[PDB]
Amino acid sequence: SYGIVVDPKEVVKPISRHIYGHFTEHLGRCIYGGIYEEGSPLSDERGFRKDVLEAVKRIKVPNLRWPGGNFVSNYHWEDGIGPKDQRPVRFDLAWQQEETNRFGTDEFIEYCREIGAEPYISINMGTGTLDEALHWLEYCNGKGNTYYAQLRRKYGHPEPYNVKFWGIGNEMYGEWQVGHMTADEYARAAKEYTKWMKVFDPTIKAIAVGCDDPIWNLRVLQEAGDVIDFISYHFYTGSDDYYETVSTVYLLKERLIGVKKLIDMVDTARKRGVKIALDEWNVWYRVSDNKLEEPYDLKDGIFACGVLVLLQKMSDIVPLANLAQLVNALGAIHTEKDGLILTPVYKAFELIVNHSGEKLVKTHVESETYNIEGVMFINKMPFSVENAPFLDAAASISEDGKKLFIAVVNYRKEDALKVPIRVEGLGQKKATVYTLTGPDVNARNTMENPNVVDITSETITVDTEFEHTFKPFSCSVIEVEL
Amino acid sequence: SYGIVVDPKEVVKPISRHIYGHFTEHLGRCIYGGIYEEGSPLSDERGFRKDVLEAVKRIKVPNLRWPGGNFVSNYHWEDGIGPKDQRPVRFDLAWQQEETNRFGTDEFIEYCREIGAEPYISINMGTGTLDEALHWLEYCNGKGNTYYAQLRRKYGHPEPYNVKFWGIGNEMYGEWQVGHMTADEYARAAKEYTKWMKVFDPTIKAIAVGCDDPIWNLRVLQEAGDVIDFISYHFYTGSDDYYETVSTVYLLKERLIGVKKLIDMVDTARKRGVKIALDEWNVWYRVSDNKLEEPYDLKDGIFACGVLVLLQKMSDIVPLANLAQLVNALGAIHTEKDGLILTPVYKAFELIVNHSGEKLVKTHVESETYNIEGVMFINKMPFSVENAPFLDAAASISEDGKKLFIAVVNYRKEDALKVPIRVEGLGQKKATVYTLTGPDVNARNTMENPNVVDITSETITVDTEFEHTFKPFSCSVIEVEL
Ligand SMILES: OC[C@@H]1O[C@@H](O)[C@H](O)[C@H]1O
Ligand SMILES: OC[C@@H]1O[C@@H](O)[C@H](O)[C@H]1O
Ligand SMILES: OC[C@@H]1O[C@@H](O)[C@H](O)[C@H]1O
Ligand SMILES: OC[C@@H]1O[C@@H](O)[C@H](O)[C@H]1O
Ligand SMILES: OC[C@@H]1O[C@@H](O)[C@H](O)[C@H]1O
Ligand SMILES: OC[C@@H]1O[C@@H](O)[C@H](O)[C@H]1O
Ligand SMILES: OC[C@@H]1O[C@@H](O)[C@H](O)[C@H]1O
Ligand SMILES: OC[C@@H]1O[C@@H](O)[C@H](O)[C@H]1O
Repeated sequence: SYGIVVDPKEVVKPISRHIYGHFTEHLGRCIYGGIYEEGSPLSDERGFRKDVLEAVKRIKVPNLRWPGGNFVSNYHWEDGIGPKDQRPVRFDLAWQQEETNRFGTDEFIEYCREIGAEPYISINMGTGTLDEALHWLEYCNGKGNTYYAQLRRKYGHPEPYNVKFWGIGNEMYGEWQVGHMTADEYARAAKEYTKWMKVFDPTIKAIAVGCDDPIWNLRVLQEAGDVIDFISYHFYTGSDDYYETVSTVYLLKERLIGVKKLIDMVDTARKRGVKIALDEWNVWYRVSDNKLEEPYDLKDGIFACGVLVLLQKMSDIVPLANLAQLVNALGAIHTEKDGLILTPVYKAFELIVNHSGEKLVKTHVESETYNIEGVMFINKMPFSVENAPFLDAAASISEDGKKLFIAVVNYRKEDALKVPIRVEGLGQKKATVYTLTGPDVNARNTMENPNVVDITSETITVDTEFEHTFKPFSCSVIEVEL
Repeated sequence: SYGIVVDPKEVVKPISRHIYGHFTEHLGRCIYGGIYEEGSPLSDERGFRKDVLEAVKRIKVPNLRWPGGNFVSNYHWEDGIGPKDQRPVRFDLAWQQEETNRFGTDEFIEYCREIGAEPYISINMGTGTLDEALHWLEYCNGKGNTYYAQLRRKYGHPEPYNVKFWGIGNEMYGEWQVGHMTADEYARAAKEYTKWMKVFDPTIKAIAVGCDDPIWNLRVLQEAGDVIDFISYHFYTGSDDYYETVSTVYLLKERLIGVKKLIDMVDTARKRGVKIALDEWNVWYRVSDNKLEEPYDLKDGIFACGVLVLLQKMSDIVPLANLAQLVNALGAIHTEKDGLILTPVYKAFELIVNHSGEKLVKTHVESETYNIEGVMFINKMPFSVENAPFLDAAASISEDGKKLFIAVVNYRKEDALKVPIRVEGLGQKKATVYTLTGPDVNARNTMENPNVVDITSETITVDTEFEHTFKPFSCSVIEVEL
């Protein structure tokens, strides 16, 4: 009644490297006090916090979304370029604070370069215009002698940045968004901004705004499905109950199959192969203020593992995802003036990113399942999930075919699972199992005790057939040389 | 690379008996000269063709849809009740025929009772009204002293008919439909007809019109998803190419999944468990006139077995389906004045209906798959399907646990397939394998040659593990005791 069968020789499909994306918004101390802190003993001469920088390089960020989020829908990018001392101080409506703009476009790109991530910039469709968006694209990507390409060179960067991912607005349906639009307004505006941006630079990928309103998604696909590359989806979840939290991996799964089906229902979008960008996701239910310093625990980390395993299996449909967010705001990493904490949600990434392959292989899982009705999110909205598994898994192999990674999540709250595993054509080998867990479902790391929740390993012997015992509330990756 | 693993002890879910339903429209010779022929040497005293009756009873019709189809949208049911000699001749706009109304509601119910089928009545939303629908329902189902209940008694039937299935309109989106409606009009009207019909009889099930326009489906679900029980889907397919035909089983599958996901995205409909009625489906690509006498061949037969196997596996989502149509019009059975022909589409049902269980058991199938771009239907619309299997199967057990049915489709056009089969805990035993196929993919039955395409049987030996070889373009059921 539990079991895993893997066939390393049967490659199902690629795993998009961009499922492991991240997001830094100008929110609270995400930027200021987070990744960037001018004159800290802990910061380099660009103002980047070095301890943060090290934590971020460790999770090999493939792409990084900035600057929003609600923030961007009242952000004028030209306020954040040029000599820092000449940049205007603005009041940010999203999160109600003074924004000095000392972190702007050039610093963001320098940050992305430093960490090896592709920049992914959202534009302002709230108080912003088409002209303003085209100017940002011109500044970032122009090769010629246009005013904004020259301005990039003038401020110190002759080579174009070549930003590939552009978000065509953020959450434009929500009445919390500055300049929020009806479905018909937004669908027409997404087509409009995307087509002219692609006229200036045909190489960009355009992510249009999606949500849970199927009519909204359909208007966007209908109107703009001939020019956009992704429709986005945001997913925030969680409650105090362990199972209500982790079970929502499978709520998310059904949501995404839904949006994939709407894409199939619009001919031009289906034929062009428009995909989904899960460009914000996380647990978020405890804290509701202007800083969002959600104290993630292990339960939340298991949720994050479950999603990464899901995305490995579904990346042909959802090739781009972004955890919200990297530092402090809904933060994977939490900083103080004199240190940082790695939350269990960061650990989910540290585990999967470092112990996963580039191709998904055939993985058949047998599992007991459970039904649940709970609440999620800061408003405690009822949901329900049917036949959520207690055990999930994804087997992948490295590009060179030399390594197999069997990622396994045991969602059971109280019982360890003894799981029979078959791997086709595998000899007897020593292998290492890397496990994320901790003493209880509510364990957290603190400055006090930075390592209560961490990745530990043990060596085991594997064969064509073997059993392993997976701890309750844990994610493990079995790593095997082929 | 091909294989079937069955566990008879793991019941996955019920198989709704209503997936084997049928449909007789007042179109061409489906009624007059089809199921019904007054004064024929081949007819009983009710005017029912006795040779047709025998063939229909052989396929154990669980429900029968009537009178349309396009016909019902200009049909006034009161024209079809009372002494036949006084019923008015009407011009049917849908098929351009004089309709004598000599076959009407009372004859239909009597036909249903003869064959043992639940009546499924579609109402007229084209030229009809709410009152007129309510009067039909009251005539059929009233057990009190209302005028129309008394009227049914007056015409000879004191007991109510208890019609359980009501179709709220037919294809009301189509410009071909008399009185066709926009999505908003139909959505509101479906809610209105359904709610008041259910005030008079709350035990009926109501099927609302769906189609391939996702905005249409969603307006119906949003407006009426609190009262309806199914949204209907119609699927017609085929071309002269063998694989282009049979592969559309998996195009159907994806269509159905998409409609299922629309349901999931409408809170009231999802919570209430609204399902799908596939209330018209068949091959239909060669004939385009007002008689629709489509010459089905074996290829179309294998398509139909293929849909039946799919429906056994998805009947919790699609509990009701009706092949269009039973006799002559797109007909499973073809009649002439002096006899009939059982087409291979009829043989599909003769096989599955007689060799299937009421419960679906754990069935895992391994199979090579293919991709195809083809054309379908009378307009030769292009379609594409990804990873269709060459082999598929479903295993079911009888209600009393005594029998196991393994239905297997081999879609391979050219090669037999020796296939390993595992049945958990199965003794070594004798089984009978019933198989449907014929000389070639374009084989048909005729009056001359009525058994070119027929079901054969041979005894075989089965065990916990055995192999069986399946003919190309064939469907078989392995019927095992215990
Ligand atoms: O990530 C926090 C907020 O969540 C979403 O509502 C917004 O896009 C973002 O600003
Ligand atoms: O801010 C998170 C929000 O909760 C949901 O209603 C919004 O659509 C989603 O973006
Ligand atoms: O209450 C709405 C919650 O915010 C969103 O992220 C969740 O998906 C949505 O259901
Ligand atoms: O079955 C023939 C026709 O096909 C569908 O378009 C109509 O509902 C039916 O009258
Ligand atoms: O008449 C069969 C039809 O082909 C499709 O366009 C219609 O919607 C379907 O009912
Ligand atoms: O081209 C219209 C065809 O008629 C319908 O039955 C098929 O689904 C549709 O694609
Ligand atoms: O498999 C054939 C069917 O089983 C029998 O009961 C039916 O009469 C026969 O036609
Ligand atoms: O002829 C096929 C019939 O179907 C089976 O149920 C009957 O026993 C067999 O006679």
